[PDB]
Amino acid sequence: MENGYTYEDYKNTAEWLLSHTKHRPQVAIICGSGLGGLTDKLTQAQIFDYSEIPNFPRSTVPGHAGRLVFGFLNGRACVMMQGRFHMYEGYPLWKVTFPVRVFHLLGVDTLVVTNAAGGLNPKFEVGDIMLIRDHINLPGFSGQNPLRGPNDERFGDRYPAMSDAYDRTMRQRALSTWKQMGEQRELQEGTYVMVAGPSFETVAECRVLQKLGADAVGMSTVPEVIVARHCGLRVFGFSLITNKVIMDYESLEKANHEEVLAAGKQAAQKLEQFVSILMASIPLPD
Amino acid sequence: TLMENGYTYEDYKNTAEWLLSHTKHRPQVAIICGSGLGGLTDKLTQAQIFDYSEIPNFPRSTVPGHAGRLVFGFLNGRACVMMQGRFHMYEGYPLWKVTFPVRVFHLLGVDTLVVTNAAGGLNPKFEVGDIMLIRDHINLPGFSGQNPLRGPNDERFGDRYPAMSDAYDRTMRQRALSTWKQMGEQRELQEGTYVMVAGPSFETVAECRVLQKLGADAVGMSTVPEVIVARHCGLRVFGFSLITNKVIMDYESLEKANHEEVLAAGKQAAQKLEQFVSILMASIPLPD
Amino acid sequence: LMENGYTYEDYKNTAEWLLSHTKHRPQVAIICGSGLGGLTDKLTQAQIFDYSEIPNFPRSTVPGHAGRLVFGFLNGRACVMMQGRFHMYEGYPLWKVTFPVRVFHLLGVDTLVVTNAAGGLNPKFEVGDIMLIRDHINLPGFSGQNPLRGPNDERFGDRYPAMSDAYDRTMRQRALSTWKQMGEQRELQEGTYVMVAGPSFETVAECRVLQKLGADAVGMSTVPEVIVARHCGLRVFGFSLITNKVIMDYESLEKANHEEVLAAGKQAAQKLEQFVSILMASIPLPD
Ligand SMILES: Nc1nc2c(CN3C[C@H](CO)[C@@H](O)C3)c[nH]c2c(=O)[nH]1
Ligand SMILES: Nc1nc2c(CN3C[C@H](CO)[C@@H](O)C3)c[nH]c2c(=O)[nH]1
Ligand SMILES: Nc1nc2c(CN3C[C@H](CO)[C@@H](O)C3)c[nH]c2c(=O)[nH]1
Repeated sequence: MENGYTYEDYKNTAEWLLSHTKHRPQVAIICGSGLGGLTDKLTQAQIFDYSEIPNFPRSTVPGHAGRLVFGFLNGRACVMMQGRFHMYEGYPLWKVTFPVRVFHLLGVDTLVVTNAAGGLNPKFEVGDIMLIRDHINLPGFSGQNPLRGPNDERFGDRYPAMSDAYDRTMRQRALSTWKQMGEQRELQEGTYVMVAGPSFETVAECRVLQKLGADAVGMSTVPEVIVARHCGLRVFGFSLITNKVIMDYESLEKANHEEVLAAGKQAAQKLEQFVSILMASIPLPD
Repeated sequence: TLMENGYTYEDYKNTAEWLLSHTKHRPQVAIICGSGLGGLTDKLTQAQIFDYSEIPNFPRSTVPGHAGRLVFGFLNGRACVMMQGRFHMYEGYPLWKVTFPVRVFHLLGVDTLVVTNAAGGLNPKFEVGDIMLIRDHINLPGFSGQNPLRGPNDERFGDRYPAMSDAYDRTMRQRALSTWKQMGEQRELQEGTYVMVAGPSFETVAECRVLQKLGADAVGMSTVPEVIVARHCGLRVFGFSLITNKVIMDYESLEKANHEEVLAAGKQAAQKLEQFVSILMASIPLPD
Repeated sequence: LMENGYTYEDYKNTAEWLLSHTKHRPQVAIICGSGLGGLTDKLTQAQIFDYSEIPNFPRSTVPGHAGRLVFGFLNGRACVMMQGRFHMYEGYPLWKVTFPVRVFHLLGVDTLVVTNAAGGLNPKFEVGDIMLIRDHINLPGFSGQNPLRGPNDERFGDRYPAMSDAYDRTMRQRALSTWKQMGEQRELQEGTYVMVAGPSFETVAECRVLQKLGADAVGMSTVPEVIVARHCGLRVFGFSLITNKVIMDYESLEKANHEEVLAAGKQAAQKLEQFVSILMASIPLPD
């Protein structure tokens, strides 16, 4: 049917946050599974648990803390979600994407979406960072789009375009800068496909997603990106390739959450250095 | 707990009987007008207008580019009823509301449903302003559960497991093609597969390429549910798309799909749509 | 919050009710597909429960599906058989569709055998073929329709279960090698089952999509049960009866239809019973 939040609910939450912190973020960063350590490098950090914040969705997941952290990252005013919400948990997409519109109302102009993802492109290795050039929204094709229902004109248009969702200039700048990281592995770029989960893919399903032209797969991110673009936010995205999706019947290996968290923790230092360089490539407001 | 149709058989019947007792018109053909195609009701003679708000059990709309009215009349001498303004899944309607009027038309005594829409071109040979005959569809929402027949089957309308391989009437499409060839028009009448996606946001480049790889020639957010319900209750079905824009299929382009361009393409093709709908009426069999 | 309406206690109450109303203690659960209800005929010492008798069990009406649970022995192996499954197209949410699978787990079943009728997408399949399910494509699952959606119950399984090993490798190898004993002209087929919601049959363009995706057979069931089975640690074996060849060209005047599907089931019933008999012998014992 429809979004349960009114415009006033988003506004009340934003105003509450603005009156309880001196921080005025330009960039919002959503931290994915095992990527919560990205909040460690924030200076002058102020923490809000989701339970404190009016209208915020309330449950957990292990690997995802449940807190909003305001601070400076490489001198840039940021707000960071440590713990995102997923459709597989039972949330409708208008709950999943609620914070994105809150960030818009806080005065954020840029959303950085991060996630763990399974590698579908065979040239990707575990520990690679893949810039999200584009996505395939499989749930969206069937009806599961966060904009379903009446459009709120105060956020955006009825029929927003998504062909330019992942900012071209930021990706070019992130690629050219990656020279400064001094890494053996080059920065990957490709298409993220969203599937609902929560179960991992079969071999046949992996091959479907490969045939469709997806380079990495996950269960998040796309709804947030749609809502961000709907309200005019610049969007940058990247995936940590935490595992190679099983694509043959001979293998005895199986995708599993423990391996996903481990890959996150092993890459944590490299992710923090990359997000630092990323802040320098973000245009200022106005 | 059980996901089912909220309308009873009696609700459809009450709406049909209400319409039949408030107009002298007895339509054979129902025509659903797509986005920017509402001007197709202008050529109706002896027109009688009902706003959807007047009609019992009818859904109440909310889209700009879609008026919200049922128009009875004669189109090229043929008794028609026309929907100016359809309902979409992206608006929040369940598919049993979206397709409600199709069963009403069946109960009015309509034997043919003409479905029209605006669509994005996926086939690179299509140009803006082309008319594509719908030979077939790909029902992506249907694969996942979003089918208008979900829930208990009403035997009074049709079977539990209706076939869709013959949904778009073969004879009407052949007649439309042969009649077009006789006109000696330079630009050909196109024919292809329509893929339904829910929307309401437009496709990414990667998504466009998915739909191309799947063998779709045009994409939109409607039509397929109506066609399924029509075929379920035995209606003959004819479909066509106005190609209102070419879907963005590369990352170099600065162009973006947008509603304003879609409406504009509709208005620009008005003359060509009227000539096409004229030939179309001639290709529809009379009742027994 | 979109969640399972059953608590752990509901599953447990249903299992305990069944355990206290039959002396049978099944090791293997078998779900009978459309026109495959005759698989319950070879059960010895049979005890029948109608679904209406059983607490918390879903209730309602499809033709070709009886609506009963049958406990008994099949080739000397303790079985429980569903004659009549539930489908998403009927209006049931997937947590109702898959409810019996968790009940079987709590009865002490360690193996689920899933059977179905399916449309042939692979052109080498003929009507009457048995296709071993090596793998599946869960199209509804991609979009959100997964029976595990909502809070995970740790007492059944993990939050993020793997499905790449869903169809037991050893049982498929044993079923293939044994099929020699059946003495059939047609070899045992093996392939990928794609689930679509239905209830309407595929268009030609849709058939070609499913072929391009690498599916060998198509149906409207089975996959949700398999996911819930694997979530709670059950060994899973699956097969499809190819009841019709899906229409893949516009020249054909033939149309898929339920009557032809039921007829194909009844014609293959004897062969299915002999195959399920050999299948029970290839299932490992408990502990
Ligand atoms: N679908 C999918 N998602 C993921 C993810 C991303 N998320 C990580 C977490 C499971 O560990 C879920 O929220 C999905 C990592 N690897 C994979 C994979 O192989 N497949
Ligand atoms: N999905 C999709 N639909 C359309 C349509 C059809 N409708 C037109 C209207 C948005 O302008 C929606 O109801 C969809 C035209 N062009 C396109 C396109 O490029 N994509
Ligand atoms: N989708 C699909 N399903 C089936 C089935 C399996 N079920 C059989 C029954 C309709 O006859 C539905 O429950 C689906 C047999 N043939 C086909 C087919 O061609 N297509």
